[PDB]
Amino acid sequence: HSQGTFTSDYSKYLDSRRAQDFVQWLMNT
Amino acid sequence: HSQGTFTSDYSKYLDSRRAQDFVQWLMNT
Amino acid sequence: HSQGTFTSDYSKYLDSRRAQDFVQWLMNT
Amino acid sequence: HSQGTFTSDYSKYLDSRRAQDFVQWLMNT
Amino acid sequence: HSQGTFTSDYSKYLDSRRAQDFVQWLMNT
Amino acid sequence: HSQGTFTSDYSKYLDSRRAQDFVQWLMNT
Amino acid sequence: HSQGTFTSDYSKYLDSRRAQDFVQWLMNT
Amino acid sequence: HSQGTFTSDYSKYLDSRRAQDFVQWLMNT
Amino acid sequence: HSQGTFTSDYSKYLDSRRAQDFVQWLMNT
Amino acid sequence: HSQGTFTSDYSKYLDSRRAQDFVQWLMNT
Amino acid sequence: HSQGTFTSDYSKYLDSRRAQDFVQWLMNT
Amino acid sequence: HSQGTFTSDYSKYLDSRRAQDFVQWLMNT
Amino acid sequence: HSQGTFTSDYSKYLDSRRAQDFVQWLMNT
Amino acid sequence: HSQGTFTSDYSKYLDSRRAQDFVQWLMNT
Amino acid sequence: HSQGTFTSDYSKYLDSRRAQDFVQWLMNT
Amino acid sequence: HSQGTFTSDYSKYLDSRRAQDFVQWLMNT
Repeated sequence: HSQGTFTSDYSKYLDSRRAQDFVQWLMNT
Repeated sequence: HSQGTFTSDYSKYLDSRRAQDFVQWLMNT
Repeated sequence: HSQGTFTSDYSKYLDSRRAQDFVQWLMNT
Repeated sequence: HSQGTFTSDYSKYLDSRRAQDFVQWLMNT
Repeated sequence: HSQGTFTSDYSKYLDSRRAQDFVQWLMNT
Repeated sequence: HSQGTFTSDYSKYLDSRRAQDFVQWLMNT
Repeated sequence: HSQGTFTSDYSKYLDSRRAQDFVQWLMNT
Repeated sequence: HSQGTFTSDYSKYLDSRRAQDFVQWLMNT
Repeated sequence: HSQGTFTSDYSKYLDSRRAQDFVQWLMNT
Repeated sequence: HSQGTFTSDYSKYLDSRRAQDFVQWLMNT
Repeated sequence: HSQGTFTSDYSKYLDSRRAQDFVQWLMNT
Repeated sequence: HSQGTFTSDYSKYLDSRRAQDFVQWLMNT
Repeated sequence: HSQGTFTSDYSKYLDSRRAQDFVQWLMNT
Repeated sequence: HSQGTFTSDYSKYLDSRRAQDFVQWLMNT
Repeated sequence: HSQGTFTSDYSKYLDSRRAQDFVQWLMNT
Repeated sequence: HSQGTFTSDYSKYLDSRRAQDFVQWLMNT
Protein backbone atom coordinates (compact mmCIF):
# COMPACT_ATOMS: atom_id res chain seq x y z
CA HIS A 1 0.00 0.00 0.00
CA SER A 2 3.00 2.26 -0.61
CA GLN A 3 4.85 3.77 -3.57
CA GLY A 4 8.51 3.02 -4.21
CA THR A 5 10.91 4.01 -6.98
CA PHE A 6 14.47 2.85 -7.65
CA THR A 7 16.65 4.29 -10.42
CA SER A 8 20.06 2.76 -11.15
CA ASP A 9 22.48 3.64 -13.94
CA TYR A 10 25.96 2.34 -14.74
CA SER A 11 28.47 3.68 -17.27
CA LYS A 12 31.99 2.53 -18.12
CA TYR A 13 34.44 3.90 -20.69
CA LEU A 14 37.85 2.36 -21.36
CA ASP A 15 40.18 3.79 -24.00
CA SER A 16 43.65 2.31 -24.45
CA ARG A 17 45.97 2.82 -27.42
CA ARG A 18 49.69 2.34 -28.08
CA ALA A 19 52.12 3.14 -30.89
CA GLN A 20 55.60 1.76 -31.60
CA ASP A 21 57.89 3.11 -34.32
CA PHE A 22 61.46 1.93 -34.88
CA VAL A 23 63.89 2.31 -37.78
CA GLN A 24 67.51 1.43 -38.58
CA TRP A 25 70.01 3.10 -40.90
CA LEU A 26 73.49 1.74 -41.62
CA MET A 27 76.00 3.27 -44.04
CA ASN A 28 79.33 1.69 -44.98
CA THR A 29 81.97 3.17 -47.28
CA HIS B 1 83.21 -0.43 -51.91
CA SER B 2 80.12 0.77 -50.04
CA GLN B 3 76.90 -0.57 -48.52
CA GLY B 4 73.83 1.10 -47.06
CA THR B 5 70.87 -0.44 -45.25
CA PHE B 6 67.81 1.56 -44.21
CA THR B 7 64.74 -0.02 -42.62
CA SER B 8 61.66 1.43 -40.90
CA ASP B 9 58.91 -0.26 -38.89
CA TYR B 10 55.91 1.52 -37.39
CA SER B 11 53.01 -0.27 -35.70
CA LYS B 12 50.21 1.20 -33.58
CA TYR B 13 46.98 -0.08 -32.04
CA LEU B 14 43.98 1.59 -30.41
CA ASP B 15 41.18 -0.03 -28.40
CA SER B 16 38.15 1.74 -26.92
CA ARG B 17 35.28 0.02 -25.11
CA ARG B 18 32.18 1.65 -23.64
CA ALA B 19 29.44 0.01 -21.56
CA GLN B 20 26.19 1.47 -20.23
CA ASP B 21 23.35 -0.03 -18.19
CA PHE B 22 20.08 1.47 -16.98
CA VAL B 23 17.62 -0.05 -14.51
CA GLN B 24 14.46 1.56 -13.14
CA TRP B 25 12.05 -0.11 -10.72
CA LEU B 26 8.67 1.31 -9.69
CA MET B 27 6.18 -0.18 -7.24
CA ASN B 28 2.75 1.16 -6.29
CA THR B 29 -0.91 0.27 -5.75
CA HIS C 1 -3.44 -7.01 -5.97
CA SER C 2 -0.94 -4.29 -6.89
CA GLN C 3 0.52 -2.47 -9.90
CA GLY C 4 4.17 -2.99 -10.76
CA THR C 5 6.36 -1.59 -13.53
CA PHE C 6 9.91 -2.67 -14.33
CA THR C 7 12.05 -1.15 -17.08
CA SER C 8 15.63 -2.25 -17.74
CA ASP C 9 17.86 -1.43 -20.72
CA TYR C 10 21.39 -2.60 -21.50
CA SER C 11 23.72 -1.18 -24.15
CA LYS C 12 27.25 -2.25 -25.09
CA TYR C 13 29.61 -0.85 -27.72
CA LEU C 14 33.10 -2.13 -28.55
CA ASP C 15 35.35 -0.55 -31.18
CA SER C 16 38.80 -2.01 -31.83
CA ARG C 17 41.09 -1.11 -34.73
CA ARG C 18 44.75 -1.79 -35.51
CA ALA C 19 47.12 -0.40 -38.14
CA GLN C 20 50.65 -1.58 -38.93
CA ASP C 21 52.91 -0.29 -41.70
CA PHE C 22 56.51 -1.35 -42.31
CA VAL C 23 58.89 -0.88 -45.24
CA GLN C 24 62.51 -1.58 -46.18
CA TRP C 25 65.05 -0.15 -48.61
CA LEU C 26 68.56 -1.41 -49.41
CA MET C 27 70.98 0.21 -51.86
CA ASN C 28 74.32 -1.31 -52.87
CA THR C 29 76.95 0.22 -55.16
CA HIS D 1 78.26 -3.15 -59.67
CA SER D 2 75.15 -2.10 -57.75
CA GLN D 3 71.79 -3.37 -56.52
CA GLY D 4 68.70 -1.85 -54.94
CA THR D 5 65.94 -3.64 -53.03
CA PHE D 6 62.88 -1.82 -51.70
CA THR D 7 59.75 -3.20 -50.04
CA SER D 8 56.63 -1.86 -48.31
CA ASP D 9 53.91 -3.55 -46.26
CA TYR D 10 50.84 -1.87 -44.77
CA SER D 11 48.00 -3.66 -42.99
CA LYS D 12 45.02 -2.27 -41.08
CA TYR D 13 42.03 -3.91 -39.39
CA LEU D 14 38.89 -2.32 -37.95
CA ASP D 15 36.34 -4.16 -35.81
CA SER D 16 33.27 -2.55 -34.25
CA ARG D 17 30.56 -4.42 -32.35
CA ARG D 18 27.40 -2.97 -30.81
CA ALA D 19 24.79 -4.75 -28.69
CA GLN D 20 21.56 -3.49 -27.12
CA ASP D 21 18.89 -5.18 -25.00
CA PHE D 22 15.61 -3.84 -23.64
CA VAL D 23 13.42 -5.46 -20.97
CA GLN D 24 10.10 -4.14 -19.67
CA TRP D 25 7.57 -5.79 -17.37
CA LEU D 26 4.19 -4.45 -16.24
CA MET D 27 1.89 -6.15 -13.74
CA ASN D 28 -1.59 -5.01 -12.71
CA THR D 29 -5.16 -6.13 -12.00
CA HIS E 1 -7.18 -12.67 -13.19
CA SER E 2 -4.44 -10.09 -13.74
CA GLN E 3 -3.13 -8.19 -16.77
CA GLY E 4 0.53 -8.39 -17.74
CA THR E 5 2.51 -7.09 -20.70
CA PHE E 6 6.16 -7.77 -21.53
CA THR E 7 8.13 -6.31 -24.44
CA SER E 8 11.83 -6.93 -25.08
CA ASP E 9 14.04 -6.44 -28.14
CA TYR E 10 17.70 -7.16 -28.91
CA SER E 11 19.77 -5.66 -31.73
CA LYS E 12 23.27 -6.69 -32.78
CA TYR E 13 25.48 -5.14 -35.47
CA LEU E 14 28.92 -6.43 -36.42
CA ASP E 15 31.28 -4.96 -39.02
CA SER E 16 34.76 -6.31 -39.72
CA ARG E 17 36.91 -5.10 -42.62
CA ARG E 18 40.58 -5.64 -43.45
CA ALA E 19 42.87 -4.28 -46.17
CA GLN E 20 46.41 -5.40 -46.97
CA ASP E 21 48.62 -3.90 -49.68
CA PHE E 22 52.31 -4.64 -50.22
CA VAL E 23 54.68 -4.15 -53.16
CA GLN E 24 58.37 -4.47 -53.99
CA TRP E 25 60.69 -3.48 -56.84
CA LEU E 26 64.35 -4.22 -57.61
CA MET E 27 66.69 -2.80 -60.26
CA ASN E 28 70.05 -4.29 -61.24
CA THR E 29 72.63 -2.73 -63.56
CA HIS F 1 74.25 -6.94 -67.28
CA SER F 2 71.03 -5.47 -65.87
CA GLN F 3 67.51 -6.43 -64.78
CA GLY F 4 64.36 -5.19 -63.07
CA THR F 5 61.72 -6.83 -60.88
CA PHE F 6 58.38 -5.42 -59.75
CA THR F 7 55.74 -7.14 -57.62
CA SER F 8 52.60 -5.55 -56.18
CA ASP F 9 49.88 -7.17 -54.08
CA TYR F 10 46.69 -5.61 -52.72
CA SER F 11 43.74 -7.37 -51.09
CA LYS F 12 40.89 -5.97 -49.01
CA TYR F 13 37.81 -7.64 -47.54
CA LEU F 14 34.78 -6.26 -45.69
CA ASP F 15 32.32 -8.44 -43.79
CA SER F 16 29.29 -7.01 -41.99
CA ARG F 17 26.34 -8.65 -40.24
CA ARG F 18 23.25 -7.21 -38.55
CA ALA F 19 20.72 -9.11 -36.44
CA GLN F 20 17.56 -7.93 -34.67
CA ASP F 21 15.27 -9.95 -32.40
CA PHE F 22 11.94 -8.81 -30.96
CA VAL F 23 9.96 -10.60 -28.25
CA GLN F 24 6.77 -9.24 -26.68
CA TRP F 25 3.74 -10.87 -25.04
CA LEU F 26 0.71 -9.63 -23.09
CA MET F 27 -1.95 -11.52 -21.13
CA ASN F 28 -5.21 -10.24 -19.65
CA THR F 29 -8.84 -11.11 -18.94
CA HIS G 1 87.98 2.16 -43.64
CA SER G 2 84.93 3.56 -41.85
CA GLN G 3 81.65 2.36 -40.34
CA GLY G 4 78.63 4.21 -39.00
CA THR G 5 75.55 2.86 -37.22
CA PHE G 6 72.51 4.98 -36.38
CA THR G 7 69.49 3.40 -34.70
CA SER G 8 66.43 4.92 -33.03
CA ASP G 9 63.60 3.38 -31.01
CA TYR G 10 60.60 5.21 -29.56
CA SER G 11 57.54 3.71 -27.87
CA LYS G 12 54.70 5.46 -26.04
CA TYR G 13 51.51 4.17 -24.41
CA LEU G 14 48.53 5.96 -22.89
CA ASP G 15 45.77 4.31 -20.84
CA SER G 16 42.76 6.19 -19.49
CA ARG G 17 39.76 4.57 -17.80
CA ARG G 18 36.72 6.31 -16.32
CA ALA G 19 33.95 4.72 -14.25
CA GLN G 20 30.65 6.37 -13.32
CA ASP G 21 27.75 4.81 -11.42
CA PHE G 22 24.57 6.55 -10.26
CA VAL G 23 22.01 5.11 -7.85
CA GLN G 24 18.87 6.59 -6.29
CA TRP G 25 16.28 4.87 -4.11
CA LEU G 26 13.09 6.48 -2.79
CA MET G 27 10.24 5.10 -0.68
CA ASN G 28 7.05 6.75 0.57
CA THR G 29 3.40 5.88 1.18
CA HIS H 1 3.52 6.08 6.34
CA SER H 2 6.60 8.28 5.96
CA GLN H 3 8.83 9.30 3.05
CA GLY H 4 12.50 8.49 2.53
CA THR H 5 15.05 9.20 -0.18
CA PHE H 6 18.53 7.78 -0.74
CA THR H 7 20.91 9.15 -3.37
CA SER H 8 24.29 7.60 -4.16
CA ASP H 9 26.84 8.27 -6.91
CA TYR H 10 30.31 6.87 -7.58
CA SER H 11 32.84 8.25 -10.06
CA LYS H 12 36.44 7.22 -10.73
CA TYR H 13 39.00 8.45 -13.26
CA LEU H 14 42.31 6.70 -13.92
CA ASP H 15 44.76 8.17 -16.43
CA SER H 16 48.20 6.58 -16.84
CA ARG H 17 50.61 7.03 -19.75
CA ARG H 18 54.29 6.37 -20.43
CA ALA H 19 56.77 7.27 -23.17
CA GLN H 20 60.17 5.69 -23.79
CA ASP H 21 62.57 6.93 -26.47
CA PHE H 22 66.12 5.65 -26.99
CA VAL H 23 68.60 5.84 -29.86
CA GLN H 24 72.18 4.83 -30.63
CA TRP H 25 74.75 6.40 -32.95
CA LEU H 26 78.22 4.95 -33.56
CA MET H 27 80.83 6.34 -35.95
CA ASN H 28 84.11 4.61 -36.82
CA THR H 29 86.85 5.92 -39.12
CA HIS I 1 -4.06 -14.71 -7.67
CA SER I 2 -2.37 -16.73 -10.42
CA GLN I 3 1.08 -18.27 -10.87
CA GLY I 4 3.22 -17.27 -13.84
CA THR I 5 6.78 -18.13 -14.81
CA PHE I 6 8.79 -16.63 -17.67
CA THR I 7 12.32 -17.56 -18.72
CA SER I 8 14.23 -16.03 -21.64
CA ASP I 9 17.92 -16.22 -22.53
CA TYR I 10 20.05 -15.32 -25.56
CA SER I 11 23.49 -16.72 -26.39
CA LYS I 12 25.80 -15.55 -29.17
CA TYR I 13 29.20 -16.94 -30.15
CA LEU I 14 31.41 -15.46 -32.88
CA ASP I 15 34.77 -16.79 -34.06
CA SER I 16 36.76 -15.12 -36.84
CA ARG I 17 40.38 -15.96 -37.64
CA ARG I 18 42.61 -15.07 -40.59
CA ALA I 19 46.12 -16.10 -41.62
CA GLN I 20 48.27 -14.52 -44.33
CA ASP I 21 51.75 -15.67 -45.36
CA PHE I 22 53.82 -14.37 -48.27
CA VAL I 23 57.47 -14.91 -49.22
CA GLN I 24 59.82 -14.21 -52.13
CA TRP I 25 63.40 -15.02 -53.11
CA LEU I 26 65.69 -13.83 -55.91
CA MET I 27 69.07 -15.11 -57.09
CA ASN I 28 71.43 -13.31 -59.46
CA THR I 29 74.57 -14.76 -61.05
CA HIS J 1 74.68 -13.56 -66.85
CA SER J 2 71.61 -15.21 -65.32
CA GLN J 3 69.16 -14.91 -62.42
CA GLY J 4 65.95 -16.27 -60.95
CA THR J 5 63.13 -14.80 -58.87
CA PHE J 6 60.31 -16.62 -57.08
CA THR J 7 57.45 -15.13 -55.06
CA SER J 8 54.73 -17.07 -53.25
CA ASP J 9 51.74 -15.70 -51.35
CA TYR J 10 49.06 -17.60 -49.42
CA SER J 11 46.24 -16.17 -47.31
CA LYS J 12 43.27 -17.90 -45.67
CA TYR J 13 40.35 -16.51 -43.66
CA LEU J 14 37.78 -18.29 -41.50
CA ASP J 15 34.75 -16.54 -40.01
CA SER J 16 32.07 -18.40 -38.06
CA ARG J 17 29.08 -17.18 -36.04
CA ARG J 18 26.54 -19.09 -33.95
CA ALA J 19 23.50 -17.70 -32.13
CA GLN J 20 21.00 -19.44 -29.86
CA ASP J 21 17.91 -17.95 -28.20
CA PHE J 22 15.69 -19.66 -25.63
CA VAL J 23 12.29 -18.38 -24.50
CA GLN J 24 9.78 -20.25 -22.34
CA TRP J 25 6.74 -19.17 -20.33
CA LEU J 26 4.22 -21.03 -18.18
CA MET J 27 1.03 -19.86 -16.46
CA ASN J 28 -1.17 -21.68 -13.95
CA THR J 29 -3.32 -21.26 -10.84
CA HIS K 1 79.49 -12.10 -58.42
CA SER K 2 76.16 -13.08 -56.86
CA GLN K 3 73.34 -11.74 -54.69
CA GLY K 4 70.37 -13.29 -52.91
CA THR K 5 67.41 -11.58 -51.26
CA PHE K 6 64.89 -13.55 -49.21
CA THR K 7 61.99 -12.39 -47.05
CA SER K 8 59.20 -13.94 -44.99
CA ASP K 9 56.03 -12.47 -43.48
CA TYR K 10 53.45 -14.33 -41.40
CA SER K 11 50.48 -12.74 -39.63
CA LYS K 12 47.61 -14.36 -37.73
CA TYR K 13 44.64 -12.92 -35.85
CA LEU K 14 42.16 -14.69 -33.57
CA ASP K 15 39.00 -13.09 -32.17
CA SER K 16 36.38 -14.89 -30.09
CA ARG K 17 33.38 -13.21 -28.47
CA ARG K 18 30.67 -14.87 -26.38
CA ALA K 19 27.62 -13.33 -24.70
CA GLN K 20 24.99 -14.87 -22.43
CA ASP K 21 21.96 -13.45 -20.64
CA PHE K 22 19.49 -15.08 -18.24
CA VAL K 23 16.13 -13.66 -17.17
CA GLN K 24 13.52 -15.29 -14.93
CA TRP K 25 10.27 -13.84 -13.58
CA LEU K 26 7.80 -15.49 -11.20
CA MET K 27 4.55 -13.92 -10.02
CA ASN K 28 2.12 -15.51 -7.56
CA THR K 29 0.18 -15.04 -4.32
CA HIS L 1 -0.11 -8.05 -1.50
CA SER L 2 1.52 -10.59 -3.82
CA GLN L 3 4.64 -12.72 -4.21
CA GLY L 4 7.03 -11.83 -7.02
CA THR L 5 10.51 -13.02 -7.96
CA PHE L 6 12.73 -11.52 -10.65
CA THR L 7 16.19 -12.82 -11.58
CA SER L 8 18.30 -11.26 -14.32
CA ASP L 9 21.95 -12.02 -15.09
CA TYR L 10 24.18 -10.83 -17.93
CA SER L 11 27.55 -12.30 -18.89
CA LYS L 12 29.91 -11.29 -21.69
CA TYR L 13 33.35 -12.60 -22.66
CA LEU L 14 35.60 -11.24 -25.41
CA ASP L 15 38.98 -12.74 -26.30
CA SER L 16 41.02 -11.21 -29.12
CA ARG L 17 44.67 -11.94 -29.91
CA ARG L 18 46.94 -11.11 -32.85
CA ALA L 19 50.39 -12.34 -33.86
CA GLN L 20 52.66 -10.96 -36.59
CA ASP L 21 56.13 -12.22 -37.50
CA PHE L 22 58.31 -11.03 -40.38
CA VAL L 23 61.94 -11.69 -41.28
CA GLN L 24 64.38 -10.91 -44.09
CA TRP L 25 67.78 -12.13 -45.30
CA LEU L 26 70.07 -10.67 -47.96
CA MET L 27 73.40 -12.09 -49.10
CA ASN L 28 75.86 -10.36 -51.44
CA THR L 29 78.92 -11.95 -53.03
CA HIS M 1 84.05 -9.91 -50.06
CA SER M 2 80.70 -10.83 -48.51
CA GLN M 3 77.83 -9.25 -46.58
CA GLY M 4 74.84 -10.70 -44.76
CA THR M 5 71.92 -8.99 -43.04
CA PHE M 6 69.41 -10.87 -40.90
CA THR M 7 66.57 -9.20 -39.00
CA SER M 8 63.74 -10.63 -36.90
CA ASP M 9 60.61 -8.97 -35.53
CA TYR M 10 57.97 -10.73 -33.43
CA SER M 11 55.07 -8.93 -31.74
CA LYS M 12 52.05 -10.42 -29.97
CA TYR M 13 49.06 -9.02 -28.09
CA LEU M 14 46.40 -10.59 -25.87
CA ASP M 15 43.23 -8.98 -24.53
CA SER M 16 40.55 -10.63 -22.39
CA ARG M 17 37.52 -8.83 -20.96
CA ARG M 18 34.70 -10.35 -18.91
CA ALA M 19 31.58 -8.67 -17.52
CA GLN M 20 28.98 -10.04 -15.10
CA ASP M 21 25.84 -8.56 -13.57
CA PHE M 22 23.40 -9.94 -11.00
CA VAL M 23 19.97 -8.53 -10.14
CA GLN M 24 17.36 -10.10 -7.86
CA TRP M 25 14.06 -8.43 -6.95
CA LEU M 26 11.51 -9.89 -4.53
CA MET M 27 8.24 -8.36 -3.36
CA ASN M 28 5.81 -9.84 -0.83
CA THR M 29 3.93 -9.26 2.43
CA HIS N 1 3.29 -2.20 4.88
CA SER N 2 4.98 -4.70 2.56
CA GLN N 3 8.26 -6.61 2.36
CA GLY N 4 10.60 -6.11 -0.58
CA THR N 5 14.17 -7.16 -1.30
CA PHE N 6 16.46 -6.03 -4.13
CA THR N 7 19.95 -7.45 -4.65
CA SER N 8 22.23 -5.95 -7.30
CA ASP N 9 25.82 -6.95 -8.06
CA TYR N 10 28.23 -5.89 -10.80
CA SER N 11 31.53 -7.52 -11.78
CA LYS N 12 34.03 -6.56 -14.48
CA TYR N 13 37.41 -8.07 -15.34
CA LEU N 14 39.70 -6.65 -18.02
CA ASP N 15 43.10 -8.20 -18.72
CA SER N 16 45.16 -6.95 -21.67
CA ARG N 17 48.87 -7.54 -22.30
CA ARG N 18 51.20 -7.21 -25.28
CA ALA N 19 54.79 -8.20 -26.08
CA GLN N 20 57.13 -6.99 -28.82
CA ASP N 21 60.55 -8.50 -29.52
CA PHE N 22 62.80 -7.52 -32.42
CA VAL N 23 66.46 -8.21 -33.21
CA GLN N 24 68.90 -7.41 -36.02
CA TRP N 25 72.17 -9.04 -37.06
CA LEU N 26 74.47 -7.74 -39.81
CA MET N 27 77.79 -9.29 -40.83
CA ASN N 28 80.23 -7.78 -43.34
CA THR N 29 83.43 -9.38 -44.61
CA HIS O 1 88.46 -7.07 -41.66
CA SER O 2 85.09 -7.94 -40.11
CA GLN O 3 82.20 -6.23 -38.33
CA GLY O 4 79.19 -7.61 -36.49
CA THR O 5 76.27 -5.84 -34.84
CA PHE O 6 73.76 -7.62 -32.61
CA THR O 7 70.95 -5.73 -30.87
CA SER O 8 68.01 -6.97 -28.79
CA ASP O 9 64.88 -5.18 -27.60
CA TYR O 10 62.03 -6.70 -25.60
CA SER O 11 59.06 -4.95 -23.99
CA LYS O 12 56.14 -6.46 -22.07
CA TYR O 13 53.08 -4.89 -20.45
CA LEU O 14 50.40 -6.37 -18.18
CA ASP O 15 47.23 -4.59 -17.08
CA SER O 16 44.52 -6.16 -14.93
CA ARG O 17 41.55 -4.29 -13.46
CA ARG O 18 38.69 -5.76 -11.43
CA ALA O 19 35.57 -3.96 -10.22
CA GLN O 20 33.01 -5.32 -7.76
CA ASP O 21 29.96 -3.54 -6.35
CA PHE O 22 27.29 -4.99 -4.06
CA VAL O 23 23.96 -3.37 -3.21
CA GLN O 24 21.00 -4.63 -1.19
CA TRP O 25 17.95 -2.68 -0.01
CA LEU O 26 15.08 -4.07 2.05
CA MET O 27 11.95 -2.46 3.51
CA ASN O 28 9.21 -3.92 5.70
CA THR O 29 6.98 -2.91 8.61
CA HIS P 1 6.59 2.72 12.08
CA SER P 2 8.27 0.26 9.71
CA GLN P 3 11.79 -1.14 9.32
CA GLY P 4 14.21 -0.60 6.46
CA THR P 5 17.75 -1.75 5.68
CA PHE P 6 20.19 -0.53 3.02
CA THR P 7 23.54 -2.22 2.42
CA SER P 8 26.06 -1.08 -0.19
CA ASP P 9 29.69 -2.02 -0.84
CA TYR P 10 32.13 -0.98 -3.56
CA SER P 11 35.49 -2.61 -4.28
CA LYS P 12 37.97 -1.99 -7.10
CA TYR P 13 41.39 -3.49 -7.83
CA LEU P 14 43.75 -2.12 -10.48
CA ASP P 15 47.05 -3.88 -11.17
CA SER P 16 49.26 -2.67 -14.02
CA ARG P 17 52.91 -3.52 -14.63
CA ARG P 18 55.42 -3.14 -17.47
CA ALA P 19 58.88 -4.51 -18.26
CA GLN P 20 61.33 -3.17 -20.84
CA ASP P 21 64.67 -4.83 -21.58
CA PHE P 22 67.01 -3.89 -24.44
CA VAL P 23 70.70 -4.50 -25.14
CA GLN P 24 73.22 -3.87 -27.92
CA TRP P 25 76.43 -5.70 -28.79
CA LEU P 26 78.79 -4.62 -31.57
CA MET P 27 82.08 -6.30 -32.50
CA ASN P 28 84.60 -4.94 -35.01
CA THR P 29 87.79 -6.64 -36.18
